[PDB]
Amino acid sequence: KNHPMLMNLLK
Amino acid sequence: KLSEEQQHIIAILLDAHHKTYDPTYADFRDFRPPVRMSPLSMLPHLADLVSYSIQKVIGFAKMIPGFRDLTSDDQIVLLKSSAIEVIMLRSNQSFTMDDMSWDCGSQDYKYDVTDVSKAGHTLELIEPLIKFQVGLKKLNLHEEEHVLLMAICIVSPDRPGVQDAKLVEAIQDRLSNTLQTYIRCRHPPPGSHQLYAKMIQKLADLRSLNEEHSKQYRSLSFQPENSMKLTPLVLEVFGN
Ligand SMILES: C[C@H](CCC(=O)O)[C@H]1CC[C@H]2[C@@H]3CC[C@@H]4CC(=O)CC[C@]4(C)[C@H]3CC[C@]12C
Repeated sequence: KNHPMLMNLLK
Repeated sequence: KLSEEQQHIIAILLDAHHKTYDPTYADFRDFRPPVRMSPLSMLPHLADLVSYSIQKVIGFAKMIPGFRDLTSDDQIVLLKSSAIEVIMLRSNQSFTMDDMSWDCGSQDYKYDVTDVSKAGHTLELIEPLIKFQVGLKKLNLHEEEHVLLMAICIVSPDRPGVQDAKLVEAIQDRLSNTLQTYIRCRHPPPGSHQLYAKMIQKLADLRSLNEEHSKQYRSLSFQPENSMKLTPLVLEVFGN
């Protein structure tokens, strides 16, 4: 559900 | 017996942990200072601590054999739900039964029931959390078993919002099958006695702790005045 930070840390 | 793949998985999980869990706790100095006097005096410090730990659990998750084959959405979903549980699990390493506390290298960074209770969460959570720590500690897991459990904990197919659960499950089964085998060949009796069932039960205990943590969070985070003491990562992961 749009987790920019979580998304960026997992990339 | 332990195949080459299984031994490979264990080597990988052990290194991932070594790279994400600092037993010297040198970074704790970067967190907002702890305040033991309580108007949520420990929230700033523990909030930063948890936030930092979320980052470290993510780093660990990324190195789980097979985690990279999941989609971004599933990866986010698994970490969002598992973070708190994995932090509770990895904390067993600093938890000592001598004085029922998390001894993170020094007085200032040694948290007990009262410190951990000075951050907006009630004994509805803390009591069960310590009990968990004690029982997990009493399983005397090999470090090998510890990292496999955290990995298994993260890649659970029944987490809320999972999409390709079949893949999540396949990935988990590989870790789960590696664990069951490791116990049978590397953990001697009697400590090995129903060790797997005991470890899985702990995963159910974590689900319970997770559930309670959520309620405690919605509560704490109801007053914008309190959501202010938290970090951006914590708000995004737990609830903003
Ligand atoms: C200091 C402990 C970790 C030690 C380690 O990583 O070795 C961490 C792991 C479990 C954490 C607790 C998880 C539940 C909540 C989360 C919060 O917002 C801070 C207050 C609570 C009550 C936490 C306090 C700090 C603890 C006890």
